[PDB]
Amino acid sequence: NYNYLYRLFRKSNLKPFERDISTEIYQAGSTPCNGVKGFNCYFPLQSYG
Amino acid sequence: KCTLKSFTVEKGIYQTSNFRVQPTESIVRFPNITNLCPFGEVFNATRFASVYAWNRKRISNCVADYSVLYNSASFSTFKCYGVSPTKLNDLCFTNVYADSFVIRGDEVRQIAPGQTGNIADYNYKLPDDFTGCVIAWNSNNLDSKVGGNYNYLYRLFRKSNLKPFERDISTEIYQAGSTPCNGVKGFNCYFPLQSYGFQPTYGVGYQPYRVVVLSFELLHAPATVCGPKKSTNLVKNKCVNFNFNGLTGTGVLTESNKKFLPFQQFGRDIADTTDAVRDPQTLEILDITPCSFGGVSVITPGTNTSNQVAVLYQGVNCTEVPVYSTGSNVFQTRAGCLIGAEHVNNSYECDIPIGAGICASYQSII
Amino acid sequence: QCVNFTTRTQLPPAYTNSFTRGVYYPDKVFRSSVLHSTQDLFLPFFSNVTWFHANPVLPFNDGVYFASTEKSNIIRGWIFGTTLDSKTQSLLIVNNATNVVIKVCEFQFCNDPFLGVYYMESEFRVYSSANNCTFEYVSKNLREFVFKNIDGYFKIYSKHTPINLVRGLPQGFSALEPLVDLPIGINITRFQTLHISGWTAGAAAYYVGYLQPRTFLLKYNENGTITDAVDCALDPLSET
Ligand SMILES: *[C@@H]1O[C@H](CO)[C@@H](O[C@@H]2O[C@H](CO)[C@@H](O)[C@H](O)[C@H]2NC(C)=O)[C@H](O)[C@H]1NC(C)=O
Ligand SMILES: *[C@@H]1O[C@H](CO)[C@@H](O[C@@H]2O[C@H](CO)[C@@H](O)[C@H](O)[C@H]2NC(C)=O)[C@H](O)[C@H]1NC(C)=O
Ligand SMILES: *[C@@H]1O[C@H](CO)[C@@H](O[C@@H]2O[C@H](CO)[C@@H](O)[C@H](O)[C@H]2NC(C)=O)[C@H](O)[C@H]1NC(C)=O
Ligand SMILES: *[C@@H]1O[C@H](CO)[C@@H](O[C@@H]2O[C@H](CO)[C@@H](O)[C@H](O)[C@H]2NC(C)=O)[C@H](O)[C@H]1NC(C)=O
Ligand SMILES: *[C@@H]1O[C@H](CO)[C@@H](O)[C@H](O)[C@H]1NC(C)=O
Ligand SMILES: *[C@@H]1O[C@H](CO)[C@@H](O)[C@H](O)[C@H]1NC(C)=O
Ligand SMILES: *[C@@H]1O[C@H](CO)[C@@H](O)[C@H](O)[C@H]1NC(C)=O
Ligand SMILES: *[C@@H]1O[C@H](CO)[C@@H](O)[C@H](O)[C@H]1NC(C)=O
Ligand SMILES: *[C@@H]1O[C@H](CO)[C@@H](O)[C@H](O)[C@H]1NC(C)=O
Repeated sequence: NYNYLYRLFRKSNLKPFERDISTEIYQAGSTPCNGVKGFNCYFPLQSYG
Repeated sequence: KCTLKSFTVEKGIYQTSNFRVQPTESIVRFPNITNLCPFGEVFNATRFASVYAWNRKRISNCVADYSVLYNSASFSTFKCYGVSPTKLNDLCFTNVYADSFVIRGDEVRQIAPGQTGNIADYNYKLPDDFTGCVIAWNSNNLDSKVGGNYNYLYRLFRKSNLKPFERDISTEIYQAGSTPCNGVKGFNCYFPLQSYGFQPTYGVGYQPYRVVVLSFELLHAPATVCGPKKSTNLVKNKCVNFNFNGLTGTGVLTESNKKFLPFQQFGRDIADTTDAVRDPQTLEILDITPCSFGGVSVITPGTNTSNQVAVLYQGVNCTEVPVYSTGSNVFQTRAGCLIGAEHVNNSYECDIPIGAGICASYQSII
Repeated sequence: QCVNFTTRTQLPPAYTNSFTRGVYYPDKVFRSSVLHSTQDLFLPFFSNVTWFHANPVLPFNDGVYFASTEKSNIIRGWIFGTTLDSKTQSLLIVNNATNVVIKVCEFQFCNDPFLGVYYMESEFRVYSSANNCTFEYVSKNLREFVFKNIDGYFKIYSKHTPINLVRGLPQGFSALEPLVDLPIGINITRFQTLHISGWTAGAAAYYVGYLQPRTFLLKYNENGTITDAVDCALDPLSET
């Protein structure tokens, strides 16, 4: 099933007792994503096998 | 009123709080930094050795900036497992080992922990707990030749697999069958090594691909090789926080005439309080004095009579006052800096003792 | 490239009064006109120093103080290690016109390791085999050297002083400025002094002493140089 998704990547840590649901691409390198993965960009949210 | 916890205050002087001149900015000064690790001859050599004879290089006692290496866009595959690349310049181990070879395009993924394959089991084995990075970039324009590059060979046949960080150079004829061979091929004897057939006409995944694997080892010897540590400029006559070559402290820096012997780095006076520091870059002896701090006090003639007060800053020069930045005429005395009371020429009895032989009283406040 | 030898230049060791030598700068922090008490490994005052006129194998222990009254830089080399073979790491130190020349690895030393001089000099035969290593470092008179190995750091302090007296150690005081630090740790237990050049050298005298942990009181003048040192665990007067 793929109903459970979790985040791998974020700019920083998370404060206690709060939630973030920002479904946005992540800049994994110096190359800006500009809304496109391309290279050095991956989606933080992914499912579980 | 807050400090006294009352709604009325009688005549006198009280102490409310303290102040200190806050630092302005941050300055760090570090050695000139040299001895870059020789990765140019590793990642930009004339040629690389075969996969079953992977070239091994030792990196120790130098500085290696991985930021520029990561920023290179010529790498098709850049896989780091032990640590994230952005933290390469932060943490480091005692030495680095580089394993360089050339493999086919589809075999790039085979160089990974817990992976099986011809290269992964007969040419080079990676431990499941491997830490470091793997970099694979195309070398079709360099290694591959139109006539067929047979200079690169790979092992294909062996009874047992390879141990992690193990290299095999044996040319013994593999004996799949039970019939021994006296170093000649036959019914069940074949050469374990096969030559690569890299050609420019070959498609994507068949071109030669140079792979360099960096593994960081942390034996108990002190660490020597990792990313550079940034250095900044210098200011004077403005107390800040400074990080001179790992020595962190806050104060104002001035020119000093004291003499260091050519082997000291930073002096002190007594009670282990730093008093003079020599900069790592220009090698000049300075002097350190923290900016003044003092307890403020309120002189008031009593809530009942009036409601205007005077402020005393204890033991500070009347040069750095900062809402009472201006107020009234400012008086500078031996005890401190007085604001809100005017200075007169007469001399009366003492009412609210201030110090250094002077005191104030209510007429305004004099 | 070395052979055996027949003339066993084995001589009994003499004994000399140590006096007040063997003081180095403990910390690299400048001070002015102060009296600072510090504890460390030192050469105890008014001890006895072993005098040597082939060259035997001597223990290293905590630390070593090596002194030589020489003319025109006689003593050159130093061998450090535990087994002095290819089984355990060994250290080779050579003194030249430069500061020091250091090799850190396993070599093979024979009974008579010496550099050899050709009379323009080109000769090296102290060892025979070189398996592997990484650490190489290059940078009338009395020379004093303190060799220490503390928590993975090898420290060599050196000092030179013009002297005219022949036999005894000078009745003078001079601190030992630090010279070389190596951030490498070895468990050395023995050391040997290299021979010079059949070899012809009989007047090769040196003083050897050992260091122990104890406390000293040091006086820093206004210019940051040590002028007086007072031992603690020596006399009822010194403890006061
Ligand atoms: C770091 O490098 C700079 C750049 O050369 C050195 O600054 C030079 O210092 C010398 C002697 O102090 C001067 O004669 C030059 O004019 C300086 N150059 C510049 C551009 O200012 C600096 O000394 C080096 N720091 C070290 C070696 O610790
Ligand atoms: C408060 O600071 C001012 C600014 O430095 C001092 O004025 C100078 O002080 C120096 C000594 O620190 C003298 O050599 C100069 O002649 C002074 N110049 C002027 C224009 O005043 C002032 O002395 C400081 N206040 C006190 C009480 O020392
Ligand atoms: C080079 O010589 C050194 C010294 O004998 C060898 O280094 C040892 O390697 C083992 C294997 O991991 C370690 O357990 C020891 O701690 C190492 N000791 C020292 C002093 O380095 C090394 O194996 C030799 N070969 C290479 C290629 O370095
Ligand atoms: C401490 O340092 C001071 C400053 O250099 C020395 O005073 C100078 O000493 C030299 C050497 O004899 C003289 O040529 C200068 O004329 C001296 N300057 C002054 C202003 O007197 C002082 O001699 C040093 N003292 C010690 C014990 O090292
Ligand atoms: C070395 O090679 C890499 C990739 O092959 C490239 O990005 C880099 O610019 C090269 N460096 C030099 C100095 O040629
Ligand atoms: C203030 O002073 C006046 C005049 O002396 C007096 O009548 C009054 O009681 C005083 N009040 C207080 C709170 O001190
Ligand atoms: C007296 O007052 C004048 C201004 O009226 C002032 O300049 C002077 O410094 C004063 N002298 C004393 C001793 O207070
Ligand atoms: C060492 O030197 C002292 C004084 O020079 C002397 O009394 C002593 O006999 C010597 N030998 C030993 C073993 O202490
Ligand atoms: C020396 O021997 C000790 C024995 O405990 C060992 O811990 C240390 O690593 C050894 N030093 C070297 C350089 O091998």
